[PDB]
Amino acid sequence: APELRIFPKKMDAELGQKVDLVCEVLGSVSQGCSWLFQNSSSKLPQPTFVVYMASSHNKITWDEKKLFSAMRDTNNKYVLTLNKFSKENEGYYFCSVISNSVMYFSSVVPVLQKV
Amino acid sequence: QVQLKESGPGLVQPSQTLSLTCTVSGFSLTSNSVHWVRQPPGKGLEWMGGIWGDGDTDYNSALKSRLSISRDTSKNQVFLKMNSLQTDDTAIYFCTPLIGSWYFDFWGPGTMVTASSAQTTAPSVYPLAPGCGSSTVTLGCLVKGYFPEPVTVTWNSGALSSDVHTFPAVLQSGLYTLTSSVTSSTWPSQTVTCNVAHPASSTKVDQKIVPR
Amino acid sequence: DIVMTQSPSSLAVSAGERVTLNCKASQNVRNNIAWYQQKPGQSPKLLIYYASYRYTGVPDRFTGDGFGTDFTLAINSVQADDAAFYYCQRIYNSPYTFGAGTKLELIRADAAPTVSIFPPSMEQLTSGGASVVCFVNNFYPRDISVKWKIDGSEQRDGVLDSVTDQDSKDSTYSMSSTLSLTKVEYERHNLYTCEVVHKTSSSPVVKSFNR
Repeated sequence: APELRIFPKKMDAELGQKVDLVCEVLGSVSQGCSWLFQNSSSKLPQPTFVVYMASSHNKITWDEKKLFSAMRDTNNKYVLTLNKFSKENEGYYFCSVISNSVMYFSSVVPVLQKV
Repeated sequence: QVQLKESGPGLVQPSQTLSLTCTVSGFSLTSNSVHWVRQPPGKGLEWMGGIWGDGDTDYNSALKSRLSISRDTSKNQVFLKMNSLQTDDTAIYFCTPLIGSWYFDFWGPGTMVTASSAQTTAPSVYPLAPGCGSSTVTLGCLVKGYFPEPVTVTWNSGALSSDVHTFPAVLQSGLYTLTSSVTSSTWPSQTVTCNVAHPASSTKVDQKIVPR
Repeated sequence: DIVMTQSPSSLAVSAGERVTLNCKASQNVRNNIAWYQQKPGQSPKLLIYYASYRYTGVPDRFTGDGFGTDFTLAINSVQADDAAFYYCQRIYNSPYTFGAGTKLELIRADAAPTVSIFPPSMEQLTSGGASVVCFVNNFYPRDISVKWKIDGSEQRDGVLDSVTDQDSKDSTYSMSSTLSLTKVEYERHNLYTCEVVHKTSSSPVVKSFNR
């Protein structure tokens, strides 16, 4: 049974800062990894999709809807980076994976402005 | 690519504050964390604290009150300040990061920090050759009268690493003595030289061992 | 708290045996554990992460088991290079506490020591110092006595012993022993002996020089 580890646990982000979020996919089960986001703009927990990286070759898929960038660091480590932090990408992130048609989720990472 | 190097004065007078720097390469401080682990001689490892991507600091209760970790992100540097040092603080200090993961897979090599009132003393380095001397001969270096630890010793600038035994230093009246041995078939005719460094005193010296 | 308890304190084992090190956390922490290997004078090296995953580069024989509170590092056919210390760490939440480590010592066949004796260097003698050194190299077991004789009589004052960690290839031990004197004192006696006693020979090994 696969478990995903997001890093870090939280991010209190400065305006304009670049944030890498990384998610290690353990076990050894599935294809790529899907990155998901919950805009702080929504009062009701509405997950929006962000990107999917294939496990096999470097081959991402971004939904149509500058800000993000993603790569597969060596092995099992899927990086999602927000290029410039702002109110737009301010919210909660997590990766997801699909083995034997079962969805798995990492913890959620609150990336929220400065304090 | 990923690398850390710990630096700082290797001798601290008691009650003073220890200051170490860790310069980093191969990752950003902005998204990862850097932690200090220390290890007293003969004793186990000890997590001390760390600093996170966003600047949050995290210490261990034992040392909360007298520990201070910061960083200069513009120079890839993380610092460690510790207050009122004592004997029980003499240790090797490692910085070691968490990059994308929650385990410590990369480590700096470590720096020794002695807490003692004694002054630095450079070593005297002496060749050890058979005293009126078998195909294979044991040769050696005597490194005598230094403070504080460590002292490095290589043979033929690392090329002799083969049969080397370099022995734990022993303390005596606030001064250290160390020895190192190597073996050789090709001796006299092929030179053997011990190279010793003692950075505490900025000593670098090569000594050839030749007959008698 | 979360106290980290490692047992046993130390092990003696043989090239090729399975070994098991235990790790107990006072609290449940699922699989939030790390194992490291450390040779003295070196940085720790991560072997195993999240209880059961082997880090890239780590050899086959290192394996990790456990979830909740009891955890196990195992080595399937140990090798001489594995003589080291092994530490477990709690991993995900602060503090990331270390176990006090387990020491892994090796068993090999008896080895007789190579013993070499050295008079003070000409260099040292000009500065009025004298140090007589005696190397006792590559022996097993650890248990050994080395002793100094000035002119056939035992000398205890001013001697200092030091013994290496177990060797990574041949699993032997080695020691140096220095007899430190003043040049005046040195030149007041002729025969200098170090006498070595070890399992490997009923009669002690004697090496000496005559000033």
